Amino acid sequence: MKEFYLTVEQIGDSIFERYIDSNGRERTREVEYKPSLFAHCPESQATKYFDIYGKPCTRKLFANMRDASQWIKRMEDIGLEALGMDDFKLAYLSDTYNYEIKYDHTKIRVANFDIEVTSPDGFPEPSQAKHPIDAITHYDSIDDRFYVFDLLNSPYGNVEEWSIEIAAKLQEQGGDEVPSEIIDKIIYMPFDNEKELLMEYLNFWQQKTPVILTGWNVESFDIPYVYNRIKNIFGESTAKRLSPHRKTRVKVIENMYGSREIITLFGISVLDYIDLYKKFSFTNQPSYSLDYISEFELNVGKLKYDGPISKLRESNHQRYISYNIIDVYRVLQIDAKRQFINLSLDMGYYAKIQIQSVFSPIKTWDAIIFNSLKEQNKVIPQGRSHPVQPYPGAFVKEPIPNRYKYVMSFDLTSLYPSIIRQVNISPETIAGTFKVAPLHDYINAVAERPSDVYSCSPNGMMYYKDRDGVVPTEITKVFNQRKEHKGYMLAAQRNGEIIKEALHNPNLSVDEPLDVDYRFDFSDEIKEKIKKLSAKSLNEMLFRAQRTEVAGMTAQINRKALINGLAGALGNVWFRYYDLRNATAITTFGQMALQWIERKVNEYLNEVCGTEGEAFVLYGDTDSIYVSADKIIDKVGESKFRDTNHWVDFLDKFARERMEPAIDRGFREMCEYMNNKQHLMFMDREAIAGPPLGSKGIGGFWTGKKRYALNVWDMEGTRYAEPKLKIMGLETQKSSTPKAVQKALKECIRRMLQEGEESLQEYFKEFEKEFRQLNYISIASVSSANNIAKYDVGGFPGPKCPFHIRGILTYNRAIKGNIDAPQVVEGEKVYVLPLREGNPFGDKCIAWPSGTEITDLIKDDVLHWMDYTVLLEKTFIKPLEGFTSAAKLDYEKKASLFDMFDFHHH
Ligand SMILES: Nc1nc2c(ncn2[C@@H]2O[C@H](CO)[C@@H](O)[C@H]2O)c(=O)[nH]1
Repeated sequence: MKEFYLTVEQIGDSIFERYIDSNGRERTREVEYKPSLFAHCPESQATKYFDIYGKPCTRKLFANMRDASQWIKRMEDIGLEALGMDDFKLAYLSDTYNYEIKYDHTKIRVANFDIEVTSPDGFPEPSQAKHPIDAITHYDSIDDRFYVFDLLNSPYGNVEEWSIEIAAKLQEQGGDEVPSEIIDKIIYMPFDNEKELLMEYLNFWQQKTPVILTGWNVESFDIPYVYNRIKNIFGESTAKRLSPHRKTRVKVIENMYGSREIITLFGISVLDYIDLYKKFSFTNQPSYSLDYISEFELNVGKLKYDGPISKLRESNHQRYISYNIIDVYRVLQIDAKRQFINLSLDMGYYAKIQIQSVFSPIKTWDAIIFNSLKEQNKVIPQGRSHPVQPYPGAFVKEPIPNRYKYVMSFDLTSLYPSIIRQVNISPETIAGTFKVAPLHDYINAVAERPSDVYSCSPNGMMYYKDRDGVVPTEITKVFNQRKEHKGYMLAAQRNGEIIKEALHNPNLSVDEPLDVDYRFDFSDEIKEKIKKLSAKSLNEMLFRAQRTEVAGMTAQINRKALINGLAGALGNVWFRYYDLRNATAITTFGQMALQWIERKVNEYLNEVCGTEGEAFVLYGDTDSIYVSADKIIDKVGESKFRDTNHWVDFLDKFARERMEPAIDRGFREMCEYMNNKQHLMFMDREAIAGPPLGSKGIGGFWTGKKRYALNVWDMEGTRYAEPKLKIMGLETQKSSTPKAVQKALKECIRRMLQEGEESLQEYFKEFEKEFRQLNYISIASVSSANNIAKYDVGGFPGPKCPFHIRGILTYNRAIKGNIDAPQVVEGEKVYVLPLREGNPFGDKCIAWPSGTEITDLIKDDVLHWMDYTVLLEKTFIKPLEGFTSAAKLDYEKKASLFDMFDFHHH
């Protein structure tokens, strides 16, 4: 019992919904929905309905949605406000599910799939779909099975069936190491020709139509490709059968380069995992290849193979198919730990939106706010359009490029959401303006107090302190829910430990697992019952506690993305509640908060250390400040510390008992200055960084805004056993930096921070020596092949032609005629190497497709003519020089008067 929806669409005058009924069965209904909208109505009938400003309204109820749209359009032409939920899907969901949705995830068909398409050049265009689909793995969550569709005959090669028994063997028995926990879950179907396979897959899709559809890049490649492929071979009518409502929209997306095609399948919610990860991971990443993220998430990765992916089928079909399966599995494993599908499902059902709408803060919040106001008989405002006007962003301090021995950092809790609550910023809490001074005047508390009666932002805006506001209200709701679910997750952690206690030597009874709520700390009587409990039952309880812990995590990450979504939405001109004044209010208040507390921290540390106008805050970014503790350490005396932990202890205690109290005083004052609704500027200690005691390491350094390294010992009270390097914007991770130089540069930084100049100097000479010995692939830089056609004049480079594009040209010249070498494609990644003067390739560099060897035809000639000197200079030394000059060290020992002497020592 308790129905929930699966997907909803509007097609003309009916709502097409897929849903789970009271019985638990998946059904489909078509509803000729009758929307309601609102007009302002001079209160001649004692009305229940008011807009967010308190103006009375009247309800108009329409025969069909099409009429409703006409009306809006009519109303707007006249100049009148068309109030209410103009997205009827949302209105429908709100009416039909006018309760808190409880959903059973096991009844939701979640498909995870990937395809393979062999093409002579290896990068086949989804819009054109010239090439046969020769492998599909489709995982179904309800069946818990991997359906594998294998093409045996292609124009590009014919192959034997894949072997499940070979797939299961270890690498050294010539196997693929497809895990046992899925080996038995594979249903393998080979096909003699593509038409067979596609027809079977399409029939398969009708029987098991995905509600939620996902995978890696399914939106930009896999879905468009199968759709076009089917359309091409069978016709559009057939391809449309991929939508349960037989409706389809093809959308063309022109990015910063060419274009791309996206297919909307009506009645299906596509949540591409790559986007799901980008949104919910809250971790910046140098690459978003499934291979890299698996590696990051699961400490392993995608299957490995000899040669280009475009040659894998012909050379190793066995691996080809296993690799495809594994790819689908990797996503499942990431989801196993990250839980982004369930998060999307929570959020979707929490807001009452199409599930794919979780990608859109403005859509989600539009819905959340609509439902909230609906329970109060309040009416939402018509959305009017606004110009895209650039307004202030975050404050980033320009740092003095230098080494910084001891650094301590602090950041504000959840800054923009905190500002919204503190100032009381909402479209309807606006109370007026004040004559505004330069921002620096407020930072310095020199400008006059804006208002004695209203809550103010340094941009000139005033807000009511007494009145509520939709934005601040809705946000504080989610804030509390976050605190609440966080609490559950923690209690489920502590309870899990209690159960892990009893598991070390439990009773040999025949009993059952206790029926308890894991979201709450166990009572003493429960703790006692647990001791005298069997291993069978305790293991069931530990599983239960951890399912609850996971639920807590997910629910509170949900609230986190929700909270930050709103903050971002208010800056988005497409948001029903957007207002430039309110967006500037938020960000300008931000900048003041950061520079004000910078001033206070400088004032405090000068007083406390007895120094004149000293710069303690060396850097800040958006919500965090970076404090040089060098003077604090001197004032004590460095030699007074017993070990590294001793000074880290000291800086912690100093942060806790001295700086934070001061910071809080500082922000309380700021709050009074702006006369805000409540004090919510909470800053506390983040990191403590420095060199190990009695080393010659430099601790950290900045080279510029967003470019710095720190040797971190402690993060928010947790002490690391090994110190952790925090590196930012230093090209240690850019795909462009060659793999070996990436490791090398990080080692240079590690030694700088931890060990000092001499260590760095010894490692530099060492790496320089080992350089000419490294695999050529590990030392090539990586670029993107963009606009090759543009700079291709006959066969030679053109005007102002990029270094890497020139390389691609010389490669294609050198492999021309011969049709047996891996070709370079537009919008693909390429390795690049410099060539020495007067080489047979007639240019100073060459480039080939990444993840491939150079073809044998020319490999050794290339390698022989490589310009290591230019290579090491451009990729390694230049970057390093940037670091060393900023830190004021030398990576090569400066000449000495002693150099010429043969000593026994150092
Ligand atoms: N309270 C409220 N109801 C709305 C609004 N927009 C559309 N409606 C619809 O009008 C009806 C109110 O009883 C419901 O069917 C709602 O789905 C709105 O802005 N506020």
